[PDB]
Amino acid sequence: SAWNFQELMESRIPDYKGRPNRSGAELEQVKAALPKIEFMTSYEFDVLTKTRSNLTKEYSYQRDMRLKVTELMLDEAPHELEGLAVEGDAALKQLAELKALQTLTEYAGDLLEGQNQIVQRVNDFVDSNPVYLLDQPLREEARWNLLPEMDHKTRSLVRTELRDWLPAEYRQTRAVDLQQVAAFSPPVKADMFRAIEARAKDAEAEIRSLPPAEQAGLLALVKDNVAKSKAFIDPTYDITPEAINACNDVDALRAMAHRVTEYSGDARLLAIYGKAAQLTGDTAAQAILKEAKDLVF
Amino acid sequence: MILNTNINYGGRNSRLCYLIPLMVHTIFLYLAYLIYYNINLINIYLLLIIIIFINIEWPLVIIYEYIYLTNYNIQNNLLYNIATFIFLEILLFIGFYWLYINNIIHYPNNLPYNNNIAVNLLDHLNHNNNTDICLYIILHNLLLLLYVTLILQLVHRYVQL
Amino acid sequence: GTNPGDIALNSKRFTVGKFVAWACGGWGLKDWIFPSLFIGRGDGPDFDRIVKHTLQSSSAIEKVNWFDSPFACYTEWFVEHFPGFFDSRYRFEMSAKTILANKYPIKDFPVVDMRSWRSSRLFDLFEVPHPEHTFVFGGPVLLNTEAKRAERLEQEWHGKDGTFVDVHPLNVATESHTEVSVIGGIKVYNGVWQGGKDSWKRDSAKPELTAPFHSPIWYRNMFIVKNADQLVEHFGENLSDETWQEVRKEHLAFHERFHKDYSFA
Amino acid sequence: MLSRLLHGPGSDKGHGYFHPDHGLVDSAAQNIRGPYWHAENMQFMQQETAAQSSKLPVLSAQDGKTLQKIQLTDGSKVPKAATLVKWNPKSVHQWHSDDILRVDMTKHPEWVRTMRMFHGTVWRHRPEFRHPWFSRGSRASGIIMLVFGAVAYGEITFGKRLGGV
Amino acid sequence: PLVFDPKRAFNDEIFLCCSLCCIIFLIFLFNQYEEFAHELSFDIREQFGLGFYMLLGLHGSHVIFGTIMLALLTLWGAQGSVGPQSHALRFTSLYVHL
Amino acid sequence: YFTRVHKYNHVPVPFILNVGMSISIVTSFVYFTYTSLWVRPEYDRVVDPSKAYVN
Amino acid sequence: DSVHVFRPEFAQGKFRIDLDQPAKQNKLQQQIYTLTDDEREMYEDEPYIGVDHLYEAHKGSKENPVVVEAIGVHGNDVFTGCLGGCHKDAADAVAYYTIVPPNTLAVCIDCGIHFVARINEQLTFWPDGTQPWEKVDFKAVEGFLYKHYKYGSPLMI
Amino acid sequence: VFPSITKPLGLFKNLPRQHRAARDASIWLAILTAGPFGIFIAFKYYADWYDKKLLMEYYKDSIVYGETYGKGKYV
Amino acid sequence: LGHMRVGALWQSNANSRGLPNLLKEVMAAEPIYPYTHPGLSAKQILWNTKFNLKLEKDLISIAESAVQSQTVNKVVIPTMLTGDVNPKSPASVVAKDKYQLAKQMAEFQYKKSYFEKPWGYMFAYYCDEDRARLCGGIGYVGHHGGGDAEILSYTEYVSTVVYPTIFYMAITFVVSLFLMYYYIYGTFFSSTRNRF
Ligand SMILES: CCCCCCCCCCCCCCCCCC(=O)OC[C@H](COP(=O)(O)OCCN)OC(=O)CCCCCCCCCCCCCCCCC
Ligand SMILES: CCCCCCCCCCCC(=O)OC[C@H](COP(=O)([O-])O)OC(=O)CCCCCCCCCCC
Ligand SMILES: [Zn+2]
Repeated sequence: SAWNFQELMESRIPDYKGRPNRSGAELEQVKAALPKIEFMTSYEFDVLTKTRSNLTKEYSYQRDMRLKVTELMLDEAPHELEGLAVEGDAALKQLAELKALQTLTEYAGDLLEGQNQIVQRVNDFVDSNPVYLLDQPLREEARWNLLPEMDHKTRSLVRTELRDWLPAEYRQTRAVDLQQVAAFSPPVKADMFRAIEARAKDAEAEIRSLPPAEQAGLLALVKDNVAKSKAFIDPTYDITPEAINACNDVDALRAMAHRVTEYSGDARLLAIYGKAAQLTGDTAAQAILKEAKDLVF
Repeated sequence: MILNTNINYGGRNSRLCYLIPLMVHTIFLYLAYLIYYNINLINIYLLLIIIIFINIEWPLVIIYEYIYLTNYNIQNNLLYNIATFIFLEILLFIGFYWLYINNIIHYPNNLPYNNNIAVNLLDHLNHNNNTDICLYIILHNLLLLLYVTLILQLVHRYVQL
Repeated sequence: GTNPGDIALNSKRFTVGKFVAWACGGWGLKDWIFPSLFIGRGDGPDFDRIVKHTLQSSSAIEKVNWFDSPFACYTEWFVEHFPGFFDSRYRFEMSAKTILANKYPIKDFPVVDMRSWRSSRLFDLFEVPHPEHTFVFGGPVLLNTEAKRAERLEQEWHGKDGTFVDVHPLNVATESHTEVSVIGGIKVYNGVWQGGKDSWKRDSAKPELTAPFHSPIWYRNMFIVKNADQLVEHFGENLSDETWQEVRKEHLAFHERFHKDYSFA
Repeated sequence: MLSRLLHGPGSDKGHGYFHPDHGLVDSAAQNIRGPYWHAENMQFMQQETAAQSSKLPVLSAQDGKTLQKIQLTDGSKVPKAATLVKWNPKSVHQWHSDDILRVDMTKHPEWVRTMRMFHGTVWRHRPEFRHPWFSRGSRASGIIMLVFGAVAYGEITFGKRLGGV
Repeated sequence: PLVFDPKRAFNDEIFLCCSLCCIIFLIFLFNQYEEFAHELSFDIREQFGLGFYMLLGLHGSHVIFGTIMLALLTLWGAQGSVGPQSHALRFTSLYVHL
Repeated sequence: YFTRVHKYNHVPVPFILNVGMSISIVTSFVYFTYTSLWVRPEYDRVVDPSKAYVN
Repeated sequence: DSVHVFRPEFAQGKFRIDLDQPAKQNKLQQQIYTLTDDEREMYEDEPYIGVDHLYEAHKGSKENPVVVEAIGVHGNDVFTGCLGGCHKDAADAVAYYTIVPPNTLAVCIDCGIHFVARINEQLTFWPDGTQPWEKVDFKAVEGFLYKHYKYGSPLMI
Repeated sequence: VFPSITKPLGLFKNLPRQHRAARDASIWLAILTAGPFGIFIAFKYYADWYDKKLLMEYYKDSIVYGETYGKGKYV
Repeated sequence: LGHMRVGALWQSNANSRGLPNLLKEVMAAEPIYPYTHPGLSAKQILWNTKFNLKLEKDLISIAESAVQSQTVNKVVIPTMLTGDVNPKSPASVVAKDKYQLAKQMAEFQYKKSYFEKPWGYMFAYYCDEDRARLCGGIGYVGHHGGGDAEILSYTEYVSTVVYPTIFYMAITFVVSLFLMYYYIYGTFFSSTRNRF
């Protein structure tokens, strides 16, 4: 009592208890209070939440910064590529221009990295001083507890408030996945394909307003860009019901089923598997498919 | 805004790194001079004034570091050092008691006087009695120090509560 | 190594430096009278060895971008002291180029330098001479602080029950998620924004601004840390053990003509 | 108990460290969430705001609303018109409420001394330098001790004590 | 402004206790000095006398240092700078008890 | 992974080496203890009351 | 009936930083303990919980790395380490330390683990009693952060 | 090695395993200490017994120590 | 005051040396676009970049409009244990059927040809380069190790090196005891010779 070797805060040892002990009456009260629940396979959740397009899981503002920096860099490319002189033939001049372009892009990549680092530093500051950015009652619950040690409701409220304290261009929210939204909404994929075709036609016109050799090179580039953009939005866009009906190979149908299962696992699986069952006489599979189209899809 | 470093007390440069050693050197040379010439090179009061003035730096730095640089890690370090210092003092007292009791526990002793019985009425309590040691006043001082200990413990606990 | 500085003023037979060294240490009459024994070959570049190592090389010496790199100022040191330097460097650069020409969106490049060596003693990780102030902002952080603690033993030490350590109530609530999405008419709740540890993926790579959106290219420099006292490497997903053993055998077989004519005495 | 003597858990190794019954209390909890071990026999009082001190050098860094929300009291006699609010343990938020009466501890000498150390003096990285003349005296004392030591060494060795010359 | 307040100083428990302890320590020192000069017959140049006097002199030196500590703590308590959890208070208490 | 727990890296001692080491150590201890505590003959006493001499 | 006011703790600076956010500072200065010999024996024979470890990606994969956070100055290399024996072939006698650039994917090729040591700077309000008692907005903080990024700020030593 | 003596004797069965192992370690420390003390005490008491025997067999017929050393009364 | 630095931008000092750019170290004074964009000149690369940038803008706008103006028909809330920050990942990295095995085998073959052997050769070069850096009298290269070192496992070492050594030590112990006792005293069990 004459000494005191305390610390700032004693360590916390969890109390485990266990799953709740709900009696029959409580069980019935709970079950009568639940909504119409559909239990989902882990595969369904996986395909819903898989990483498809946002490979690096970059937030919105990071993608916006990258696109803005690309615009600014392109607006400055002709000035940097203008007037270059070097002793050599055409190929040597081309390599010199390529090196100049590379230097330009490496210059612009550093400014983008600096800005990403600055915004990350702002957000690091937000975390480092949470009690100074919160109101009651969440302030004390952020003061006494770490993120893993908070209640789920208080944890969510604290994190949302801390995120919303920032300006709109610093809030760290994941960017939309184009492939994901296209895969789970048939109209969105149609709109994206229409946009791709419109841009292709406009670019073809612009090219046709240019001298000959550039026309051929740029038209090849446009074809490649359209093909790869379509394969990016929906790799399985060629598995149409017409193609399924036209396919009479078991191995080919299995490949189609695998490709669809990787992508979205939609009713095209019903079509492919029905056509596979008919070609092989799988009555059990046909019954399961009936059940699936009744319930799964 | 400031950048926060580790909890550890980084430390400051100070003049106490050489002032205290110079103070010890001064005291020991003062003793040597007093031994040699039997006189004081510098007045004892002036020497004690210098010694006191040198050591006023501790409370000032203590105040200004508690106001600014203190946390539980630093406090624990300081309290453990205090404990070790108390231990050293206890050992010093043990050594001096060893010095005192070395010739007293060893009962046999060659004495200038007689301590056998049946020769005089008082000889048989010559060796086992130093009857001038001011026992009554020693007990009074004991009472004073018990007062101090109990009062200080009471007040310490009272404020701590 | 050593930088001789001004060769001119140290070649003179009688010098203030030589006399001071004689008086205090480093020189003596044994060097003035018998230089062939106490100076001998001396320490310096070996022109003959550089020529031999240059002429033993294959056409890789022509196809390497070494002479334009920032380390081109060390050409003689590495040609002399690293037999087969140019062929190994050419393999290194072609490995980098083939990683660059991959079909993967993220190109990982291994980086190894003086910091790539672990140690059990902290003073071995600093540059010499050591900085005046070290560990100002706290000491190391152990990766093991991110592993699940020994819950059973922890409960047992305290005399707690710990029977149901592996039985936890299920949690299905909207209040427990901050990351909400709408995916084809489905509102998916999944995950909580944690902070700096959720943005490790983007902060580690740098984009190629000219690469289109449908064929991204990202550059990532993967650091490598090793103990150097282990004798066995485990790269994980980056390199399988069988491939590594194959590479070891091939490397030791090719880089043998550069090593067979020398003895280690 | 050796463990309890050396400030440990004691017989039960899952036990805590603080025993506020005999003066071993938690300073951190007291400073942050008030002395919740006096919670059963003490009660907050609920109903002169702090806005009167909005113009002072150190309290001007706060907003007007923040000081308006704070209600003060003389701190000596119970306001007979003030109700009593029960002090709830396990509640970390009641010590920070703005509805409870408080006392202006800004004229306390320790408060003034601290803020002067921060707002009333030029910041010196060395507390000894915070006092200019004392540092002068201390360095003078160091030089004096050096001279005294040199003179004593000179006198003792040569056998002449410098007083006759 | 920072102005010394005798009313608050005298209405503070730490100031009273430390001053009382310093006074009692001074009384003890004076009493012990009064028995070293005009009470005893043996000096520090004897067998038992030397050991006894070395012991009591060391104790008296420690008492002087403790008196200085109590005076310093009285000065700090008058100014109101000593709190309940003060390591200065802990050190003085432990030293006096020792 | 704790690689130094009792379940890992147990090397049985070959029988010949075990026998040799056991015999060697037993013989060493027996011989040393014998010659140190049982073969001490300089502690010799001669009981003879007829070798005394008184004037 | 009487009114009591407990004497507050007036100390500022490091102490007030500790008492403003006790969770973070305790995390920084809280000692954790490793297993003794008997505890290692008792842990090595505990069972896995479920068959997930046979399917999932372990903690320390190229896609699920071990992310750790230190405090310091931006760009300063981070000191991190193992306690040894993350692999059967890796040493376990003593802790093994590492110096790594911040915010980069590193791989330990002793154990095979990918980690993301990274730095968060402990920028905090000048603790002199002028700290804010109510929610603060992004303007004043914006100015202070801009100055720190452009020029730097003193250290609390 | 040092097997836990308390397990085959059923002592400290109400304690967690760590603290039971601590008690086992304490018991083993107690055992290891008592060995050398036992050896040396046995040797000392054997030496005293042998001295008594010698004084009995040498001063049996003596007239000066025939009743003290001879009988062993104050060996 | 000398040359005071202006600003506080990153400088390579003892505490920080930065993250090396291996691509620039290797591809020094050589273009990268002949590998990343084979067959295209600078103007074609810029035109392609502009076209793709506009297309990406359009697609992003479409996707955001879609996600922000769709009616919710279902709500998906994953199951997690209490106190757990995030749900366990439902994706497994182990092939389950034979078709997945063939797919992963093809991927492994490609990765081996195009991503693993490059890593192996880069690491071998790094090890040799570290040797060269420490060679020449600067460090202790060649003082031990090499390719001729005999590395033994714990079991092999203890069984074939440790136990025989202790066996020889024990035999030496007994033989030396007997020989030394004979040498000093001149007998084996009788202490000094010609004395007792
Ligand atoms: C905290 C500290 C407290 C203070 C310390 C207190 C003492 C510490 C420990 C004391 C014990 C030490 C060892 C005691 C054993 C030796 C004494 C003994 O046993 O003596 C018996 C024997 C006497 O016989 P002796 O008189 O020589 O012959 C008469 C007719 N033959 O003796 C002899 O023969 C003496 C000649 C040999 C001397 C060398 C060593 C002999 C030791 C063992 C002798 C007995 C053998 C038994 C063991 C078997 C060995 C194989
Ligand atoms: C550099 C070290 C010098 C110090 C000497 C230490 C020697 C230690 C050798 C111990 C060998 C050993 O592992 O003992 C275990 C075996 C029992 O075999 P198992 O139960 O392990 O299968 O038990 C046995 O095999 C019985 C033999 C034990 C006799 C003791 C060793 C004799 C050598 C003395 C050398 C001075
Ligand atoms: Zn590891």
